[PDB]
Amino acid sequence: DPKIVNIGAVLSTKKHEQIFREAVNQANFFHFTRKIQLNATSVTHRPNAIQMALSVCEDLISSQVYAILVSHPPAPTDHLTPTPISYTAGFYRIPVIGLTTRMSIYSDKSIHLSFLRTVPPYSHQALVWFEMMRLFNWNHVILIVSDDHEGRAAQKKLETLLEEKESKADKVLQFEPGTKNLTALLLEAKELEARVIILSASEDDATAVYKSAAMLDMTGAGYVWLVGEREISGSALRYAPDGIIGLQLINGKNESAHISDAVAVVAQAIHELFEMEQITDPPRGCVGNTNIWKTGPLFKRVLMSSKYPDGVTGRIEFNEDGDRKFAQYSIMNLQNRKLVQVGIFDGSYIIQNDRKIIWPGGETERPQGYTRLKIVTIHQEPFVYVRPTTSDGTCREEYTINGDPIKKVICNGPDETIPGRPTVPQCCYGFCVDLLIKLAREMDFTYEVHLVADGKFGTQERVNNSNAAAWNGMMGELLSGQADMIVAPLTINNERAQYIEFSKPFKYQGLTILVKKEIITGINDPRLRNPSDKFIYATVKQSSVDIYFRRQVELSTMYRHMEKHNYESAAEAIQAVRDNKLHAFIWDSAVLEFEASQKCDLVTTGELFFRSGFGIGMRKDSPWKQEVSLNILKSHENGFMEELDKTWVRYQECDSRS
Amino acid sequence: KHPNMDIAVILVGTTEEVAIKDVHEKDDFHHLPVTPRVELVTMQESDPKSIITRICDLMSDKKVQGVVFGDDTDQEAIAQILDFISVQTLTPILGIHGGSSMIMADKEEASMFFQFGPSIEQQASVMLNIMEEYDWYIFSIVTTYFPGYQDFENKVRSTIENSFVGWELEEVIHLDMSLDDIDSKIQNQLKKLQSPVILLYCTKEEATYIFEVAHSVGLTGYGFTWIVPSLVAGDTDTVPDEFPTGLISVSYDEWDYDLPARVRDGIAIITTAASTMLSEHNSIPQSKSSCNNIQESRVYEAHMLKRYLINVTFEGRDLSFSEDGYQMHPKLVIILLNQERKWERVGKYKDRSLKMWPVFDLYSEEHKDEHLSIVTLEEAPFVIVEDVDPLSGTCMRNTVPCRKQIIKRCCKGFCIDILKKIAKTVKFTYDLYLVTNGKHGKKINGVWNGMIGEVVTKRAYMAVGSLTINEERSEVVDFSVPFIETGISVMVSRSDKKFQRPNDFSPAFRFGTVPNGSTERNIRNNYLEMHSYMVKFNQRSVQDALLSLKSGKLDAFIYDAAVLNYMAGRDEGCKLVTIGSGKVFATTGYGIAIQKDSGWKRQVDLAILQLFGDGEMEELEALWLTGICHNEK
Repeated sequence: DPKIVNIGAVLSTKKHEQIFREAVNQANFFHFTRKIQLNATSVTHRPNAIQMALSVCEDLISSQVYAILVSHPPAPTDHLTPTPISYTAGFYRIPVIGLTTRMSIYSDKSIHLSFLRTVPPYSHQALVWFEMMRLFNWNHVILIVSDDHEGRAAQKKLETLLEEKESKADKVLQFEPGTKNLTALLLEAKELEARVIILSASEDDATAVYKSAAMLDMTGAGYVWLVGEREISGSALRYAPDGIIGLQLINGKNESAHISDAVAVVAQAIHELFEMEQITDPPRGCVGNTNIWKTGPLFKRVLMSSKYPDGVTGRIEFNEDGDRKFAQYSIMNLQNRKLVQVGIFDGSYIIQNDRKIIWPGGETERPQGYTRLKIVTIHQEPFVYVRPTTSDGTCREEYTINGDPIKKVICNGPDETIPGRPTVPQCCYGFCVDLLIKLAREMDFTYEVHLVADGKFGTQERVNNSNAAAWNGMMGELLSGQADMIVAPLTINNERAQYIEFSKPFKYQGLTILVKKEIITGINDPRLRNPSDKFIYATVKQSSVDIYFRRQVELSTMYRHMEKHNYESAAEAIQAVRDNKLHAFIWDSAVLEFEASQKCDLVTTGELFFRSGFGIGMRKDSPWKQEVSLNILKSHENGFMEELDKTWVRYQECDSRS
Repeated sequence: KHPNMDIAVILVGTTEEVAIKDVHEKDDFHHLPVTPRVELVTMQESDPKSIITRICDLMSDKKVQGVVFGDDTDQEAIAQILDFISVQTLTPILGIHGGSSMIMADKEEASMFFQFGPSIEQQASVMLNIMEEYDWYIFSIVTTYFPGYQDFENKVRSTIENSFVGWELEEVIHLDMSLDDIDSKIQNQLKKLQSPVILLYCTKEEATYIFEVAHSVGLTGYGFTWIVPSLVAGDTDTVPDEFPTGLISVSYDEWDYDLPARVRDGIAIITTAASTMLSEHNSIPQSKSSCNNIQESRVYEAHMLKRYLINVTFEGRDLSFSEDGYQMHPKLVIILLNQERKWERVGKYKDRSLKMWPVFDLYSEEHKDEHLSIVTLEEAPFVIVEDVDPLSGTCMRNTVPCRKQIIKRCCKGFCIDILKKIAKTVKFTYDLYLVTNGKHGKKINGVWNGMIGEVVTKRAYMAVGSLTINEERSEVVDFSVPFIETGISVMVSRSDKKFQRPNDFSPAFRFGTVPNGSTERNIRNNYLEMHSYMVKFNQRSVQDALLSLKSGKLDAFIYDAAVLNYMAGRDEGCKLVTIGSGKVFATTGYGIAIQKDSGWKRQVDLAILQLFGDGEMEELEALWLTGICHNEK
């Protein structure tokens, strides 16, 4: 006996309905009609969502459809006008197949779990860009996205493509839709070194994008533009820049080819389906059924795996999201302010059409693509000095003890001089500065330095939530990117080390104690071991020494005695011993010994313990550090450091007192 | 002048045809500037077509400005449907029970929809409070592709990162119910997870399948426990027993307030929002309700209403919403599946804080298992073996029995007391015996000896004594934190390289130590000449080594610092003293053996510093360690 298995659809016009029924009949004729038969039902798009949903529940589902096809209406209303059906069929898990919805928001299985399509979304276009990026060897690009599920999805897809490679977020730029002026954001974009750009937006937004971009002359040569199908089309085409690279999906406009093919796939899927047993017909009519249709997910599973590579539209296979795979796009160029096919993209590999490549501005062939270091420091007396620039005038001609003029640079940092704390323009000169400029002559880089707002270098703290705080201080600026590189006297330790890359040590020093000479056995001093309220031993809370005390279990008892009567900064800590407020002071030698020379009223004692080194901080991801260490070593071998310590460590007046 | 609003409410289910009609809407709080006009309708079973048609049908010309939905149903989907209508109408809708109250995908911002179910984030928080209360630290999450995933995963991530405790997230699993499985792919994954406490998230229907599969996998049994959000429990009226017993989940209580009271809350919210919006703009909220045509003009203006409606208060009760449209903090109840089909309440939770009833062992020692035999050795100063009174036949007072294979010997002393306090605190029982081969561990060629051997052979779990610490033994076995300051030291009557060579000094000098010691091994490792020279000066025992020092024929003696200090304090005459301040190189302390990374471990360590934490060690030092000498101080 025959069994009539209904199918349903919503299409633009009655002619296309006839096309649908014709394709269905082709499916019936060419597959066993004795065992099973396919029947076609369809309806034109309705003015609102509601008439249509009602149409699905009444006009379609009453016919017991095993699946539904949907197409974009003649006049698009808002976007994703085939939103309701995916929900409506979805309740019963009836599979839905869109012909014309390239919209990305349907890719998430969570919200639309019945949704499949014969076209890839706009997000999947990134597959091309990565391949495009792959050929031309530009690893550095910029991404401009509108803020919505569409743009963010595109970003996720491209970044996911990049994730296989070392993750590349050269830069990413988010703007929100409907915003006529975007100028500031592009002003931010120019600063980024990478000269290639890719963008996704709506036509109206794209007009504003190109309009704003042309003002800053980013449409010029040395810059490249990669874009979505929507961007080249419409009013956006009118305001579009020359030499742009663009994409168009094949048969995107045609519902009918996709109709014949989709129905062909549906037929193959069904005929493959009825090979299985324990099947159930879909619910008859919307009315009276609160329950899903157990077969529907299975129908989806076979249908996603349904092969039939030969089709009017091209190869057919479905990704996990139900989105189509191996679709073909035609690359487009703007030559002479008109659209031309420079090449065509099919499968995983691009194909180059005979037409000459165009780049923006004049190029016969020009594949061209791809500085400033923000440096941060802290106020530490031996390796850094702070004086304000006199009025507008910059820096003093003051001279080192060996006759040389002292070098100096401008640094923006915290000022306690004003009652409120402004980030204040200042002049800073140092050992680390001379080192930095030494590198700057050696290295291609240019430098701008501002001191960190917090007097502390850094320490882990606070709580946690969406906007994690992170260790307070210049280090925190490094992860945050406020400064890309850290030049200061920073001890190098594992707790920090996992988070960031560390330059080879310029200096080697260890902790020690300062006590006045004028009348501490070891790092382990019985006198420390025999603490006294009467005999103070002082340190800075949040100083790395404190991290040594907290992290280390073995001395963990000894930490607390030190914790009492802590000082905020280095100057105050030296002063207490000088003022004789505190009998002893504990800090790493490199900062301390220079002071030991500076006064000689005070002395350093014992053996450097917690032996360590000072190095320049960088993110593990940044390769410049590879050169830095390479440079640091080169600076060590020649004795450059030895002479710099010789300059900045005076050694003039002091001796072993006893 | 007279501002009478237009409102509609619907009840589905209620287990009655002739469901209780218009029970409420009776004038309460009439003072509110707008008076409500209500039309009530009921429909028996839910459908997308029935609901859409009816709600639009009530819209008609009627022009209702608000809707409240309520259901007897367990269905997840319903909320979204009504929400969709809201998106279309811009007419506010909320729901007080069941599915509408059940969570839904993130609401479109333009759209207006509200639920009296708790926030997903809030629920996750409550699940965490529950686990913390029973101190179940280690857990995994099984989830499905249903909406709210990764709002849930993120919420758990945020809630978890902040806390101090060392909780473990073991696995997170995402499985699509769509592409339904022949593979039992869910069985194949679920089988993997070893974690005791599982959070599950899915649709009411999905939980059944996941649970049948878990029943096949063996995940529902014996020590593993499952914790669930609102959705799975739903109404709680109907419970397939496919769900395992002991299943723990949160839900809103029917008992506290009945459904009509809740509906009263909804009406109150709508009319309060109307009153506040009135107070602000003196403007009627009333709008044309008909869906079929374009949305009425100035309805676009309605956005501010949502802005007003988010937090609303009446009857001393806060209805305040969250951006998603869930109420910020509705009262919530911790519920469990009592044996058989019962859903019986366990906890109450409100606002910031949670309260739960059962004390312990909710739903052969439960806290811990097995037994530990211990080996020791007798120290000439520490660990003291004594011969028990034969007449008594068994040990007396502080003395604890220890056996030596060759006879019962009675051990008492520092190790015995420290061990005794530790046993009292961690509450376990133990067997103590004496070592035979090699005392403290000794290496000849390839193989270890001593108590360490019995620790390696698993003939001993933990080894206790005057045993010193070193890198090798720390490598092979985990050690307890040092209780006492000790190390290598010198004892003589009264780095210079005088030790390095005797031959530099024309008269022969003399110093020696006990062989097979950590001291001798350390010496051989760092300083060879000293070892090779001192082998001649090695002595049988500490009493005999003392004989070499005391009677003459030896100048200096070298040994453990604690023993040398106690011996400094205790001598028949004050003829013996320490070196310098007795400040010792190789600064170390007495540790305690354990097997490897698997052991009671940290629990021991805590116990130890609690001992000093109460100051007992100072007393024990004065009693056992303190010597009379060093009297002139």
